[PDB]
Amino acid sequence: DFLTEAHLDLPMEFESIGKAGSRLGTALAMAVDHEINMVSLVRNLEEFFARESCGWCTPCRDGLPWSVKILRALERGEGQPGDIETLEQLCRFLGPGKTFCAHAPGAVEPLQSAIKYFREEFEAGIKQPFSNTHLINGIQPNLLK
Amino acid sequence: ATIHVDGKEYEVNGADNLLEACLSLGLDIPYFCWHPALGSVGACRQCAVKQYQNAEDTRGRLVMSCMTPASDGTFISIDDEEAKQFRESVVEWLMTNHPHDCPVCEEGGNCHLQDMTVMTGHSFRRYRFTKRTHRNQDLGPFISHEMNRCIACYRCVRYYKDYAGGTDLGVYGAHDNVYFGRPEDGTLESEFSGNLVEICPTGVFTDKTHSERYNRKWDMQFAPSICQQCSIGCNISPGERYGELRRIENRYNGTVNHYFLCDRGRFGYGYVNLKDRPRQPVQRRGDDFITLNAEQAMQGAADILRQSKKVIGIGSPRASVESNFALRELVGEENFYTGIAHGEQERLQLALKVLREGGIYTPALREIESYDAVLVLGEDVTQTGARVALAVRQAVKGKAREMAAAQKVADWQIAAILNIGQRAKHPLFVTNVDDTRLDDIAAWTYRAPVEDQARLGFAIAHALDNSAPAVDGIEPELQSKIDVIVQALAGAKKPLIISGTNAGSLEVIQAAANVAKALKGRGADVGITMIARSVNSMGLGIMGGGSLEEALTELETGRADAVVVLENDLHRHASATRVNAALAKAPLVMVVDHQRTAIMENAHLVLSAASFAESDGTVINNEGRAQRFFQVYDPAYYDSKTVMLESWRWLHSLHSTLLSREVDWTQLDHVIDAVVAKIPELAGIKDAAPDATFRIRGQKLAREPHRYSGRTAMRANISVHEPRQPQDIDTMFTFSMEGNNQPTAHRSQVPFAWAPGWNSPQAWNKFQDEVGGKLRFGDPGVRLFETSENGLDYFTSVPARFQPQDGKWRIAPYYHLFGSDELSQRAPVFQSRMPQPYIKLNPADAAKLGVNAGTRVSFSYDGNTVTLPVEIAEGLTAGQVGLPMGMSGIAPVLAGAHLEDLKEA
Amino acid sequence: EPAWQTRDHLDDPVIGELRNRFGPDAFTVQATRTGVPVVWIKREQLLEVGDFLKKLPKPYVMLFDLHGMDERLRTHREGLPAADFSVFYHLISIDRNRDIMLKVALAENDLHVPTFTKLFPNANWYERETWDLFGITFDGHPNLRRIMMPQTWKGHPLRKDYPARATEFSPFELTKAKQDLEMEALTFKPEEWGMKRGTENEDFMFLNLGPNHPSAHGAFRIVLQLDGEEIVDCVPDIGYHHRGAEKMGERQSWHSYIPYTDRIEYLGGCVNEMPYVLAVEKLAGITVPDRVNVIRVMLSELFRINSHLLYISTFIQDVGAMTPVFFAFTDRQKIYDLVEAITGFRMHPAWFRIGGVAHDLPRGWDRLLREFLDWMPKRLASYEKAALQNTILKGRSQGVAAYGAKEALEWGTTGAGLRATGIDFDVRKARPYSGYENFDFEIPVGGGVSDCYTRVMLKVEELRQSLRILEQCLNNMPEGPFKADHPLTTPPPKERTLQHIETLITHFLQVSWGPVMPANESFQMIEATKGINSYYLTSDGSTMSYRTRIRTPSYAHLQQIPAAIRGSLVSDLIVYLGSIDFVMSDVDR
Ligand SMILES: CCCCCCCCCCCCCCCCCC(=O)OC[C@H](COP(=O)(O)OCCN)OC(=O)CCCCCCCCCCCCCCCCC
Ligand SMILES: CCCCCCCCCCC1=C(C)C(=O)C(OC)=C(OC)C1=O
Ligand code: SF4
Ligand code: SF4
Ligand code: SF4
Ligand code: SF4
Ligand code: FES
Ligand SMILES: [Ca+2]
Repeated sequence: DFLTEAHLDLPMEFESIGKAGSRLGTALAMAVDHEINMVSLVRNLEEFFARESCGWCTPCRDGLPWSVKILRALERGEGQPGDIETLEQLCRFLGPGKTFCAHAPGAVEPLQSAIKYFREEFEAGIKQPFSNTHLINGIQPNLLK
Repeated sequence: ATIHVDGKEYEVNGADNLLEACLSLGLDIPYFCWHPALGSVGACRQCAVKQYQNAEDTRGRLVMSCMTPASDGTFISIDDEEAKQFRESVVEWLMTNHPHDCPVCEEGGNCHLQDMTVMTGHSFRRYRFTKRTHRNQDLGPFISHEMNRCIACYRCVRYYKDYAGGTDLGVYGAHDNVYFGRPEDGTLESEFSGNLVEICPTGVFTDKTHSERYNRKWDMQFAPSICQQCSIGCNISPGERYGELRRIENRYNGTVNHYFLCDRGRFGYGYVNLKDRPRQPVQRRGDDFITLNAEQAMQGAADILRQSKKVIGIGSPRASVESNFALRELVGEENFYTGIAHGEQERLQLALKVLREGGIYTPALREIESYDAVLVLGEDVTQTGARVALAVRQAVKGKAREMAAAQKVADWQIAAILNIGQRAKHPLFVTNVDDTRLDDIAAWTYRAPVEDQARLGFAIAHALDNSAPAVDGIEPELQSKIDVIVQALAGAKKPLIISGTNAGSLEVIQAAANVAKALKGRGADVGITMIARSVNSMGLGIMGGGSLEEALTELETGRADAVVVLENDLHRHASATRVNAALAKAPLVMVVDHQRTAIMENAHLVLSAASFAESDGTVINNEGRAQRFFQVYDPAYYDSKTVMLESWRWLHSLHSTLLSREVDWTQLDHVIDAVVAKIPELAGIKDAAPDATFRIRGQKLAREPHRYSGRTAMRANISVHEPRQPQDIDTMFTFSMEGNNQPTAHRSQVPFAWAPGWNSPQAWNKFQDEVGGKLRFGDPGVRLFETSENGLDYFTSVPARFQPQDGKWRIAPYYHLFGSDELSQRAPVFQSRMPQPYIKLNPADAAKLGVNAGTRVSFSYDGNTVTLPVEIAEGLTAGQVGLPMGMSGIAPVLAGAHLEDLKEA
Repeated sequence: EPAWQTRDHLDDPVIGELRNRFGPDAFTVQATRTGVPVVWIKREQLLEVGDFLKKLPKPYVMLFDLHGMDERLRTHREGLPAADFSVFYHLISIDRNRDIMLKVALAENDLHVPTFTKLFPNANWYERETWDLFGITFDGHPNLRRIMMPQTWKGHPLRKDYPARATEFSPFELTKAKQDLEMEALTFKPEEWGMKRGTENEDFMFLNLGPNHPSAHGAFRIVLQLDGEEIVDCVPDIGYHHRGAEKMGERQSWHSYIPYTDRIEYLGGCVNEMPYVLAVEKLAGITVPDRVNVIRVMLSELFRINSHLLYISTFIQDVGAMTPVFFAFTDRQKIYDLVEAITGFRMHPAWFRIGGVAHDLPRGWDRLLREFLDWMPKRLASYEKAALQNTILKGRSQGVAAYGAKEALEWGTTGAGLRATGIDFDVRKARPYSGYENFDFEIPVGGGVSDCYTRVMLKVEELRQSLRILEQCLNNMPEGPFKADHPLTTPPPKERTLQHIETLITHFLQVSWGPVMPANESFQMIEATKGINSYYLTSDGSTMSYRTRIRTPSYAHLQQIPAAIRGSLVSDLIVYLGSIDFVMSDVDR
């Protein structure tokens, strides 16, 4: 999980970083500057995490590319209403115990951290309204409210 | 163990996982990757339930019900909001890349993925991006391949590799680009590839033979029946539409053929839908060919039968018990002849004597999978009795199962089972004239003539118990191999000995019986298994009669001026020239059959009988289990001109018209009672299935589903007036949906599996007391005989060593799964699958003859100089010629015979 | 908390009084989605429970329904007493605005129940129908004979083992012997009803009015005894219009049964559709949106105007004026143009669905509705001033076949007659279904007697109220979905079916095998065009209805007929037949 400047004065132990909503891991930290857009950065992380999946079990294999495509739409500004909620439910349903191994919880930790801390960057990628169906000539569509 | 689902207390089996623990009680959990026979791998992540360890627990944990053991004191919730939302999300993730292919899909209305999409209540699609696609491979004449519909549930690779033992289907690809198939295009060469059309939850692997003439599942008219293509007698569900047999589906029998058929029995049904088949009785005056209906044909046949001094009857091991008994009572006890030859009948009588007199318990097909050490003597199981070979593979993997269970690993953790047992497996020793399809797992394979295989069996029997007759003249290397087999069989706990009448020798069966007796004498739970040739070989041997040679010599000597041939081609058990001479000599031949046999030119009368899809009857499989097969459809519903009746009905009406000059179409129950009255040893066939008066709360059993369509229009081309639906007076079923097909009905004969919300072949889970175990309210079919109190003695007549005589060539039988059955080779779909007829030769003998592979060698057997191209068999022993049995012009009676004049031409 | 939830109903005061009277171990309470307290009561205490409910301080003075049920094949009978067959009695207390369903369990061999005819006189035809269709014998019943099937009929049709389809049985061959036997079986035999043919002085003469009479509105036959002109007694013979629609409910799926529910009353249409689809939505757990409720209310009121127009025209013609029926059918043609525009069919629309309607409203229906709402009131005033204020029609109608509130309650009379007797029990107000609380409309209540004229002008006022409801719906119409978003909505929306795969799967499995409603029990009672129509649906968890019971008001009116026309003239009987608003498809189902 990503951490902020306020978490910089935190000891580099397993339990201390694990208390503040992250992990110690390999303790080889990566610094992200203000010039780097977080949506594209998480997009690259998800491309790596979805193209390097082993392909055994359903949620990682068939939900990480969905997050990749959603972040592709957000990077180009073609986001549609309901994508951030989809990403949040995707993070919720790809936690520990849902998948066969621990590749997918580690995949969705940076996504949920970037949703939590940098939600205004993710909301800036939605410009077009939601349109999944197209108008079939001769059939009146159903309009849920 | 005791579990709690939503506050309800359930008593479960603690050695089981939670998924089928809940599925046994009738609790619906969506699942894809788990199968009752394969095991659990935890792949599809669809079976999530929320587990609590205390009775007062709020959070819980989403655990896999197929991967969590059902111990005592687990509080799981299925209909919780979190678990339901996660299962809906998994269904949605599987639905992201699924094609818009349901109308043009062969499993529409038979799809597991459809049932689990509607079960989780997912109907709204918010995925808006592109869908991945895949190319398709040509998997052969049987399996149509459509990889776009896959969900990567890994059932195909698991079954085909870890269960079927096949090597050509595998998993390739990447993260999301997972592919399931062959490294190239070509035919799936496994003999159990047909079960992929029901193992696969989606429409990837589909029945191409059904896809040719395709109808939906609710359009099918089903029936419970027994597969006729060999002696194992796997229970099937034939389903027809528009008057032709459409698709053979698997039928659950918890004791015989639980979840898997073989390809010969699944795709070999094409002979029923042939237009060359006789559908009306046809009478000849010289060259003039006329058509009669039933009454005038019966009266004329009775007149000609009365105008003869002795009427003889030639039965068949292909026909049912009732039809053969009807022929026997029509022609008399002493004038009834079995259609098999003398050697085949001798081997069949010996096999029956060992079964019902040898004192050794012959196991059923489900019970084979638990035996420890397997010795196959002579019988090529994989090409004759293939399901026994699959059960042999299961019994071989039982050792790795045992080491896994010793390490406190539950039985459903199949991945751990193959993890612990890397390559260690139970001993399997197969003997044949060449290499078998069981050589990948066999502890040893003995390639030798039948005399040497019999001598090997006698050596094993002598080296177990010294009272057995010894054979002298064994090489020390073969003696060491004998000692290895002896140490493997004597140290086991449940040894199994598998032989049969397909080896072509009697001493092989004698040696197998002696090995079983020697194993029994040492205090072991030993089982034996004889594989017969045809479906009702065992019943014909139990009833008995003369051989085909005696019938032919009665016809040739002139003492039989009238012969009734029941469902026999007569060229499969005797030479064509002698049969043609004995039939042209006889002044009346009456062939009662459902197939255009070659002897119908000599037939003075042809009676259109009914096949298994159009006739009711009883067949006795290779383990003495009587099984009733029912009628699927009335042939006269669509084609009203069709006079096509049951063979026992034909023969009983002919007997009644011969006696009292009246035509009396009987009922199946009357013939069954006649069999169990006149023949004490066939008395168990009354208990095979209940009579036509059996009702489930007053109503009959439905042959077609409740949503059968087009009742008022499927016959509107002929006449707009829909007639009365046919009435089944013989059995308890009806040709309509006004019947009972609930999963909780007190019956054993199930025509098809359907439950509300369960349309797939996985709907069989509701029809069982526990999922994967026996069928609820017992499995159909009863054993005819029990194990005897005392057994046979030691068979002393050992054979001599095979010395190749010059000039004469001993014929080694090479049985094929596609082509050695009489009726399956008539199917047009098997002609693109069966191999070309090759005569198989040793490299040394081929070099002596100077022939290379590809060239034609002509061989003469009874004035038939027939040419065959040559294949080289290294494993064949010198002095023999390898011939495929059941092919065109090569009968299975050729096994063990000599072959002079084998020259290159 | 939704209204379709399984409510066990221990909060009803009647359960408390029954516990305090018969003890805590005399009956069982069933939790169902019917909205009704279901009480399983032992057979010996059935008459005691009936008398106790009859003698409550605010008693159950109504026997709404009485019918049997075959429970031999019901697999999910958890929480239920052991039974091969059952008999349910649905009773209504109007002053309490409450209702109860008492079920008695019977074995397959001991199929006899104490009769319910003495407590409620309208139980006679229901017990005859239960004996005819289920084989259940009622001890103490006066004349236990078949009422749906002819007397030369073997077997009981509503049993589970009896086949449903005519193609299963032998085809209909009409030979001379069978024609003679069935014509002798249909012959009225006056000694079997104790008719006392003739008198010591002069003979009575028997007349078969139906079937095929210009005054008989359908397949109805009444056998009437005359001394001169006066009627001595009447034997109304029904069963000449039996279609076996309940057995069809056990034969068709949930979605495919909608045209069969639509043809139950062929002047009702969508009004017949509404209780069935509402009961199915109760079974599934579907709450329909506001636009669906408004659309179904609008179509129900349109078909109510059509039915009331036909009823008024037939009453005027039966009195003798043959002119206004043509203009009334012209207004029916206007309604038919509107219904053709919306549903695509004239008279049997088959348009309502599970969780919504079939299509959306086409572009321009408001213009046709405006044209009809302009066309109607002037025509109605013309019909009133031409025939309904005529003194000859008043003489033929006022005071003819009049009955009080006790006759309208003990005989199950509902609709116009019950409101004309002063009993203001309307389903659209007392138990409002399908969002009827959002529409303002008055209820016509008569002065205390049910004349033919009183019923006719109450139906005229009901037509005016339906016009008011249509005006309110037209002026204020929502803009939302025409189908619910529930996954069990059948069929799914069409465009999502055509370009989504989950919706395609749902539609594929819902039209092929049928939607899989869970194993539960539901009930929906509505106010039909001719009275009160109710659907009672038991689901065995399958894709079909395990039991479909349709209660219709014309059955109770036809059973009431001998008690309100005895001693009158044949002309009074003709006017009474014209002023009941019955159709024989409603009577026989
Ligand atoms: C070439 C020759 C023909 C020329 C064509 C033009 C003339 C046509 C004449 C048609 C005559 C029709 C007469 C119909 C008489 C019906 C009488 C009748 O039955 O009245 C009974 C009815 C109810 O009586 P009530 O007292 O309620 O019942 C007692 C039961 N306790 O009583 C009531 O409802 C009360 C009112 C009775 C009205 C009786 C008829 C009045 C006169 C006839 C109608 C008007 C005809 C046109 C007149 C000229 C118009 C310009
Ligand atoms: C006089 C020519 C026809 C005028 C328009 C129809 C008049 C009303 C017909 C009513 C009616 C209906 C509905 C009806 O169903 C019926 O039973 C078959 C009748 O008896 C013959 C009727 O009279
Ligand atoms: S979560 Fe792990 S086991 Fe599952 S597909 Fe992804 S990498 Fe494979
Ligand atoms: S496999 Fe099932 S879900 Fe896929 S297209 Fe075929 S019927 Fe539809
Ligand atoms: S091809 Fe079929 S059996 Fe194989 S993984 Fe895909 S869905 Fe499963
Ligand atoms: S093993 Fe024999 S009986 Fe079984 S399916 Fe194959 S051919 Fe039929
Ligand atoms: S059934 Fe358990 S994960 Fe597939
Ligand atoms: Ca039959």
